[PDB]
Amino acid sequence: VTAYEEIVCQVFAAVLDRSDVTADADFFALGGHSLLSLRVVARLRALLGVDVGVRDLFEAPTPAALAARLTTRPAVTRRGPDAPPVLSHFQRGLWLIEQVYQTRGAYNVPLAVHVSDRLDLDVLRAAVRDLVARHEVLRTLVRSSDDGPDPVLLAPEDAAVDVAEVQAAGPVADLLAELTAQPFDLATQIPLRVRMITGEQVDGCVLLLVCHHIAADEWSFAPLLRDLDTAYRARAAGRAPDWEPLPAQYSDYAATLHDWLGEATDPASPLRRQLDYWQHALQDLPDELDLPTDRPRPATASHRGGLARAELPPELVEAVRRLAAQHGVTVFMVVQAAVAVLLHRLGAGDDIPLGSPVADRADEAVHDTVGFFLNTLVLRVNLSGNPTFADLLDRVRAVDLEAFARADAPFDAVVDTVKPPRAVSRHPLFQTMVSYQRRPSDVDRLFGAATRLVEVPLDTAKFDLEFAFIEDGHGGAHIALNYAADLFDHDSAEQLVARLRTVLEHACADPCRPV
Ligand SMILES: *P(=O)(O)OCC(C)(C)[C@@H](O)C(=O)NCCC(=O)NCCS
Repeated sequence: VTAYEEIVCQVFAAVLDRSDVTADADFFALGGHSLLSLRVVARLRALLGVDVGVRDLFEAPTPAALAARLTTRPAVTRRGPDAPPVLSHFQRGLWLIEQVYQTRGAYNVPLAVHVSDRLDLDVLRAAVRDLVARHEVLRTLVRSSDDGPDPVLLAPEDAAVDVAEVQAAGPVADLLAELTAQPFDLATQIPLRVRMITGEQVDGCVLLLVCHHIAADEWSFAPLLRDLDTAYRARAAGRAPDWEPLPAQYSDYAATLHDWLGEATDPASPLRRQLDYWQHALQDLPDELDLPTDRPRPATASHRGGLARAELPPELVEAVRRLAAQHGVTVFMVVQAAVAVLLHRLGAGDDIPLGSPVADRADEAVHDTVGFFLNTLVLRVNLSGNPTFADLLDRVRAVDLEAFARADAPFDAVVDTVKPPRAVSRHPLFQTMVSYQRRPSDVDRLFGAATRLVEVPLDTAKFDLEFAFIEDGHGGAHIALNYAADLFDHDSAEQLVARLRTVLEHACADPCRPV
């Protein structure tokens, strides 16, 4: 759970009166001392509701280390040569949504970088090979058996990488979306595909990485670009990249997680314990919410979608951060509360279940590596009683901290335990997702050129609605709404995401007004 790390950063920043607090900055090196350590502990106890002590801060003086400590489950260890691949339960759920609900390429994740230079295709191909050699998860196939899916780790010399140039014919943003949507056959193809887009209207090139989600979450963007940059620069100079072996492969992480999780039939295992919480917490859940769609739910889901964006003025982004600090919540919690208000005002009622991904990256061996570490949680917020926005923030905090203490039970096991009525055109337990994302910083000079990330207007959709508050890595932010085209017209989606901005604006202006 990254939320613990954000709060520790937030408390460090307020106590130290510093705005340059990063997850690996040492409290005392930043100007902390015993007197201020009392304030850090008191604030953390007040915001997290757990027993925090000076001993924790002394022994774990960085936000990443302290967040891992307050949570902690065994550390991830390398299993060594010829340890067999292990498919994680999170990977299992992704393979399974796609097999069962036939999501086409909706779970492909794009990473697009405009480059001022056209890159060398043969050098790029060599660098992708190095990248795949480094990260086993990028060359692990998934094959169907009659027990479930089996991983198949390809040796680096047997991994056939797919790197190609594509001439742009029309608007590049549409082409990026179409390339992103092409489905993978994970039984025969590695889950990474690379395209360099060139054309008359393109100055330089657009480098597009398409991963299947089974191999990467959005926190993988930073190591992916970092390692690809290193391999490209080395191969352009005629040599193999000079890197240090990974502290762990994804299979090392998966093996540790599964051994800690235990079995569902063991009443003392963390899995059964967290499953029992979720069975209680999701009792009498709505099958779906009463959303203002342009069309009723079809019998068959097409997974077509669009993407509507709402730009946020810098002033509003700071007001949202200020509101979060002032009420002792994360930016995600504010956005979550705002989405709940929006849906509530549109007639969805007082019981609002919102899905949200949660990253399992606290362990230092995987904190900054490539892979899919997201579990999905149902955050059930209640809006009965005419609460103010400040009231709702307290409610959302409590709901989220309870859920975060129980974030290892795989979502597919939660759905199985809760046993909702199933329908191929409705995602179970929730149909609106909310997340916070933050794009990599210092990715403006990759490959020896001038570079910048470009967002991709997805042609697909996973749910009815997916809201994302996305920070761009250099101060800016926008809200992205990935909506199901079966339910919403694009102009309705533009209105919805503008309304979410209005809720946020009203909330910062006066949090004491009633929802
Ligand atoms: P933190 O580790 O920054 O704490 C500093 C301290 C309070 C431990 C230290 O500055 C301090 O005052 N230690 C006590 C010194 C002492 O007991 N001498 C008194 C002679 S009776």
